[PDB]
Amino acid sequence: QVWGSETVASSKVGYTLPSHIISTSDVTRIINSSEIQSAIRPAGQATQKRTH
Amino acid sequence: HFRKHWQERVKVHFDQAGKKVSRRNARATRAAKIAPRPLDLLRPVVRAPTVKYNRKVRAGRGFTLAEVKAAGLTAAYARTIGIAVDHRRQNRNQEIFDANVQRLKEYQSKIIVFPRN
Amino acid sequence: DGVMKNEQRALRRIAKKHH
Amino acid sequence: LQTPAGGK
Amino acid sequence: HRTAPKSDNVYLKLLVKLYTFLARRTDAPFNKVVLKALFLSKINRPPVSVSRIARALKQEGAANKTVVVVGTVTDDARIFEFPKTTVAALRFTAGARAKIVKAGGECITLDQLAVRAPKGQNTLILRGPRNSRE
Amino acid sequence: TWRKWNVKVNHNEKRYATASAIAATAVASLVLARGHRVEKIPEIPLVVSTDL
Amino acid sequence: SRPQVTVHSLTGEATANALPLPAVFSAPIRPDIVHTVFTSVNKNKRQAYAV
Amino acid sequence: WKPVLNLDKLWTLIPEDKRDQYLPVIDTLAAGYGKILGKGRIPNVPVIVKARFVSKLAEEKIRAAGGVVELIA
RNA sequence: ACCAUCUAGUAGCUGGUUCCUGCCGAAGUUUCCCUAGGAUAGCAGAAGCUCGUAUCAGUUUUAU
RNA sequence: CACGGACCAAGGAGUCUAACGUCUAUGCGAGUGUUUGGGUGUAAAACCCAUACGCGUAAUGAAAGUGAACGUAGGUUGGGGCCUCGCAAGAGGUGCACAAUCGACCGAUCCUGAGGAUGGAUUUGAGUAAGAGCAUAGCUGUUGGGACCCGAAAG
Repeated sequence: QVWGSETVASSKVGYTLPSHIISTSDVTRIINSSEIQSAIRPAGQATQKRTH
Repeated sequence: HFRKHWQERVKVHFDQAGKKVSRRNARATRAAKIAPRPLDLLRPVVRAPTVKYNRKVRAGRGFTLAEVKAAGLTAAYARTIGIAVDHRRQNRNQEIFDANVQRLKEYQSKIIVFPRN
Repeated sequence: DGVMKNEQRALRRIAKKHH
Repeated sequence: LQTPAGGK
Repeated sequence: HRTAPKSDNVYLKLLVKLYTFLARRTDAPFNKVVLKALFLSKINRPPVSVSRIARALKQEGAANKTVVVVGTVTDDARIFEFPKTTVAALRFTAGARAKIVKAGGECITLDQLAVRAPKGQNTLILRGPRNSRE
Repeated sequence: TWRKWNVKVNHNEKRYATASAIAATAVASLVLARGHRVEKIPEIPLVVSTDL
Repeated sequence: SRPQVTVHSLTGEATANALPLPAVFSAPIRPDIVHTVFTSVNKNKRQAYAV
Repeated sequence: WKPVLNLDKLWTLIPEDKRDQYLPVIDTLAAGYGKILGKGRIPNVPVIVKARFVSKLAEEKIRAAGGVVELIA
């Protein structure tokens, strides 16, 4: 009641809880998603050989 | 607008909090000395002049003599019961007069008066 | 004096530039 | 008696 | 010719990181455009009206297209109806979000849109007027 | 004396800051970095009966 | 869905009754916003001084 | 003092819950609006607007939508 | 003539103006109000739309 | 050429305030600002708030006055992007913001007589053409305050 929820709006006059701009705080899981992985080209070795 | 010595008179309201506390203490003292009665007198409901604000309805100083007479009491006796009485305000709206009369009648019913002795 | 002479020289330079 | 300033 | 955004929001930084990763690992112009728009400042990121979104959806064949907004979606009382379509924005205002929900639409974040469309397929980018403000 | 001592803050911004501070308590990770010996408590957030 | 947190008794024993999360903890965490708000709020209690 | 209210903003004055049910007398004076002006066209739903001044073109849209205007006195 | 305040008076001015490193980096000039006091351009940057393309060059050559 | 420099310790010079403005950051969003005030309190702290008010949400004219959709809010040339074909070039549809041109609508405009009347020549107002604003923090420029510091013949 002091802060409200999705069932009780706010209990206050003209106030609402902040809205998330990103639905998930774990960026690693998004990159590991099957949909993204199926549309991502293979990655290099992370260390370029000291050629010449 | 700095052609004067304004720097000599720069009033800064550092006291806001202390002044509010003092006002609250004064209200508490008045309540202690005016415990049985309300801190503020019963003010009437009035309509505002200055048509820019006529749509707004706001309180007033006190009820007119005609309103007090229609309320079933007298101006002299009304003051002792805390009812604000205005001897210069003339009534010019039947709708406002009826509302004021109803408010006075309700106030008379809600009040309880202890014996004079 | 020192500072006085410097001020006089500066004033003379200003006058020469503007006159 | 009058409406107090601010919510109660 | 931009390195990193000037904002200090952690969530905005994560979104920028994700979009940069997607653009570099997919070379899709949509991801590059979204990343470039992300760096835009608040003044350079005008809000996009819900009425503008409705107008874009009413375009020929745009009903099936999904609307993507880099700015803020603001409600508009000029229209009492809104086409039922998915809407994606960085953050949704209370009025605009309520109108979209009532109209049967959806309000998903940028990360959700990227997950649904890693390559930007079926997406649509709308930006509010710039010269209008001053 | 007329230097700007107090600073005006938006009510909505203050509410957002308070909500964020309250939320940070239940993460159970920021608390350890904050310098609290919450390693031994059973769970976070800690709820105690009303008899307290 | 909201996870429920058990209520601990005064002797450290977990009670059977549990309560759902008030959803306040789901609000976004913005350290920058909190720091900026604190920097201004801390000056509210400041007292004026002058030579 | 002559604040102007756009016909598009007129519908906003009605409560949100009642607006959906309708989709009616509107006291524009209580809303702080003196004159009524038109900028588009409101949905074809009868509307009663209480105002002191109304634009001729705004009255055109009001009549096209089937609404009426009440003049105070 | 002296004592204390307005007065820490009045500037076209003499004197001075405090720790470190990296990068970029000038003009010393045109125009125009008919001027002594600058109004405007250009040299250096800052932000965005486009463009990374065939946009250009203190350079040379050919037809008229 | 000259102004200062016998030496050392301390002190000592772009600091504050009111308004306006660009940029950057946060908050809300056609709304926005709670703190002039009231409630409240662990008492100049912190947390909430009725009603009004500052700004915008629409302008125009020396003035009463008037007040922005014929169109899918307008046709074309384009235009970040999207879709179809194209295993690439490339072809087609869509067209964000945005630049150009020809248009529509609001204040006034000079006449045009259907009694202040219809349209046009067209001018013009940063006007509308689906609003883009309001609150706080920081660097920053101008103005007045002693205003980067000491110092000028004095009433």
